[PDB]
Amino acid sequence: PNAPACMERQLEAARYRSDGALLLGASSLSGRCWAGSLWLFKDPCAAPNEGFCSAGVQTEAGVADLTWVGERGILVASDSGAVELWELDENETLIVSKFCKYEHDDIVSTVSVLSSGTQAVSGSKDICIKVWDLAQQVVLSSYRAHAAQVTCVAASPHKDSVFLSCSEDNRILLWDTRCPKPASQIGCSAPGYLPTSLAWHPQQSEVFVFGDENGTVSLVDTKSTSCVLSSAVHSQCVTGLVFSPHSVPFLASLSEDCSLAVLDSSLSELFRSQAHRDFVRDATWSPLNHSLLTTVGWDHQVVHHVVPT
Amino acid sequence: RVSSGRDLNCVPEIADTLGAVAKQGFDFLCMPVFHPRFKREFIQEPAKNRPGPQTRSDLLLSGRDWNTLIVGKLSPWIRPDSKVEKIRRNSEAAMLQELNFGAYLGLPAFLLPLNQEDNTNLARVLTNHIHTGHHSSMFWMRVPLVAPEDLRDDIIENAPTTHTEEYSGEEKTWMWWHNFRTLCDYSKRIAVALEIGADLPSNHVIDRWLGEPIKAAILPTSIFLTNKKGFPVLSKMHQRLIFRLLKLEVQFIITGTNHHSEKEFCSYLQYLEYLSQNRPPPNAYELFAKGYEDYLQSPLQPLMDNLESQTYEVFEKDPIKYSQYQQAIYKCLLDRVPEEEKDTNVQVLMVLGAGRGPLVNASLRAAKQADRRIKLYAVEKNPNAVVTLENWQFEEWGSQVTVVSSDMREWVAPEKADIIVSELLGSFADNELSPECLDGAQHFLKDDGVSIPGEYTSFLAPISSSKLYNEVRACREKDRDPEAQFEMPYVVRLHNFHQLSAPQPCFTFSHPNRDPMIDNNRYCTLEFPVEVNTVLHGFAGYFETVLYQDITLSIRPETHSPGMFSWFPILFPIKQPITVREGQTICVRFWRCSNSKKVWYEWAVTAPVCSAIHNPTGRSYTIGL
Ligand SMILES: Nc1nc2cnc(C(=O)N3CCOC[C@@H]3c3ccc(C(F)(F)F)cc3)cc2c2c1COC2
Ligand SMILES: CSC[C@H]1O[C@@H](n2cnc3c(N)ncnc32)[C@H](O)[C@@H]1O
Repeated sequence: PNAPACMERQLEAARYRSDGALLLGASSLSGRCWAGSLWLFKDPCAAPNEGFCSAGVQTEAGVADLTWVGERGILVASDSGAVELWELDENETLIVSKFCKYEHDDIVSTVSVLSSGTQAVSGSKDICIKVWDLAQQVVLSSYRAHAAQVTCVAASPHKDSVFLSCSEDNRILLWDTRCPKPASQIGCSAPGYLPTSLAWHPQQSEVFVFGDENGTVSLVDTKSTSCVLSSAVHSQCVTGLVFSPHSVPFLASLSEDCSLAVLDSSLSELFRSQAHRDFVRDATWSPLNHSLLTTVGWDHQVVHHVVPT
Repeated sequence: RVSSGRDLNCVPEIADTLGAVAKQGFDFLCMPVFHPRFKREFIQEPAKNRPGPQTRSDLLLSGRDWNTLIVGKLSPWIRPDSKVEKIRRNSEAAMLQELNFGAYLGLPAFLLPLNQEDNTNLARVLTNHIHTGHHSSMFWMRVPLVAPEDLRDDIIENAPTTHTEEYSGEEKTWMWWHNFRTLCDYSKRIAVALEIGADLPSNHVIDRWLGEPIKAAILPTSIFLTNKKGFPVLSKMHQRLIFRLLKLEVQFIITGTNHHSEKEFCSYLQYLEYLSQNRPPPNAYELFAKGYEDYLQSPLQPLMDNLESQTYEVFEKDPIKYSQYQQAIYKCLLDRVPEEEKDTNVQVLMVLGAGRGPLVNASLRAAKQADRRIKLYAVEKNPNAVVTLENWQFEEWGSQVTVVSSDMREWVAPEKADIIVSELLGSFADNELSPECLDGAQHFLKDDGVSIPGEYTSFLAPISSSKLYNEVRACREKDRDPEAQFEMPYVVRLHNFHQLSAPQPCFTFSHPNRDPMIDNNRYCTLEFPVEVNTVLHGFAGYFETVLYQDITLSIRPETHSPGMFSWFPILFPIKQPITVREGQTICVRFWRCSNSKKVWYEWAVTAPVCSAIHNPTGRSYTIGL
């Protein structure tokens, strides 16, 4: 279907958009050719199957992270030191690149589109965070606040000027481009094990969760800067954190112990899935029914878990 | 004239990326042997059995390509000094894995990051890997000039950067390197890959890396500017630093993306190579002595030994040196005999230690341009060099030059000396026993006779050179004291070193000595103010000599005779390096000792920390009488 023959083994990200079509990002982390590709499956159950795809293009380097831009655009965090925006056509059969800007000096590790949809923030192993204008294909701002490679950036919901960022310098930075000093460090993790993942709570402006490298998940009231609620969820680095699109969101964590876990508000534990044999890399809930949660892995499986609410 | 490398952290295909890197003008490529994002688990049972190849084939490159073109990079997720245990042991097993794959490929160099203070567990795994097989591959430690914490933008509201001067805190990355190598016991396979920041640090911080084994300089594309034409350029401050590196012949390596549409990485090198041409070629002395840089040698001992034919040849390849001698004699001749006594008073000149006779000929040219008459004795104890003299007396000198084959201390002279001329000085002036020689030869110098050179002075200066400290440390030999290499001096054109204080006079000798009682034993006690934090590795030695009046010869850098490459500086090492704080004083003590058979130097450090007395009783180094 105008797509490459096979895709790469290391499934690195999975995203659902509004209508229920599954986005997939894979990179060839091992082997002769280290590249990546982008895939769209309007049918979520045939996702690992290349031939049963809706669209599929193949990029130059690895896909370290991706995110949706609107409903027909993909923002790519590529190993080549570039952020890439690809956009489906009207038929949604071909995926064509909109731009490819090489502004980071190292691997672009994380990227997140802001609440306005017109801007996006990216973090990379060069310790720099850049603010991007997705219309004029330029960098709006060059922020260099950390002292170690940037692990995760998470755009705030409903605030087009706030976002999170965590680095291996043990810092979590609450960003607000409105303030003269736009970055604000969180004093909670003064000796805390390095943060690895960030997820704003959808309902609350000031609530977000981070995951450390020791497998501990904690949520913090940001405004108060009070004592967080913590819980040992995993045994390795917590790779990502996603909230369910419910009215009372469940917290789905995923880590390098190959296990997926879903949590509640008090961070208690409702469901594990051990179905993955390798690292789990991304989570995205189905917006069509809210008990399906699909997660990919480096074992090249997409697993449609039924979240027993 | 510049060797450069391309630092990438992204290869889709080696042969296609390396082919690209080659056409742009690069001599080698720094790349990750394993995918930088390929975190591997070695213990934890769900992920340990990850199927498939762990990395790309070695068959993708030829054998000589891996050996000469590729510099390995250790994956950024490897963190052996993590506070989490599971991350430590994974990083351990993976660091061994990546390193073992580099040795499997025969790579010439491997890049390792020094991005925090504690790399103790890092140094350890590395050391074990060094001590598993006996190999010669180098390990380039990335250390930036300025730490990532001290360069971050002051854009955090509640964590402002420290605006104060942390004199020792601005040198903190050097402490990362120094502590790492000291843990690794100064392995010759571990060198520095200095990363140059967008904004340079203080001058002392740059000076800190003088004398360190810097094999590479990392130049990120971000530090470059844009001239009026729109091409990458460098500031004068930055350019001076590069010029300094050019002197150490480091390899220059570009990292990061190029922001220029006019793209092409050759321009980044076009400017860099361009700089090499701009640096002046040569420095005159530098041209001739090339390849002798930091080359350890035992000081020559013309007395105890007989010099070869080709070391006399290199002696004569310096006209400047003889011109001073020629001039000193010249000036002296006029001084001793007036214009009316010109053709009646013939002067007895004696070249003690004629070698192959450059001094005897310079003494001839001096007499001609002075229009005074000279009788010349050419005295030489080396029987092999005497053959050159007698062939050259017969063919051309004639009966004006009398060749004497004997030791000047033994030789009975028929005539008394109007002037004696000597070339006996060594690198450390008197290390060749010129005092004792000229002393025993004063008896045939008349009471108003002039000796050339009249005096000579030895100078000393403390130096810092981790580079040079290994070379001595590598000088251990079998069937001898394992530390005897530290208790002996070396003649060596000092290059990658840092002088820690102004050279101070050490020993002085005046000829004729006269004196009721001649004693060449010497005690001299020196104190060197140090204005920088550093590590003491040894003491460089130079000498100044006054042939006659104003004319002089000198290798002391402040008064170095221009254009003279005849002598190299001497280096006195110490067994154990000594750390020195800013404002501390380096007090060193030197002794010239002697019995009836031999003369030697003893030395010790009594400054910040005491040091064992070196070469006691001459147990490790003698100068045979
Ligand atoms: N009585 C003496 N002793 C000496 C001891 N040492 C030296 C000395 O420095 N070197 C001689 C032995 O190799 C090291 C060094 C040297 C090597 C190469 C070059 C080159 F090729 F670059 F030019 C120059 C210097 C010189 C001495 C001289 C005299 C008399 O005048 C010269
Ligand atoms: C150009 S080096 C000085 C020369 O003086 C010679 N020399 C050193 N000591 C004596 C000595 N006691 N008598 C004669 N020649 C000497 C050395 O062998 C060398 O050829």
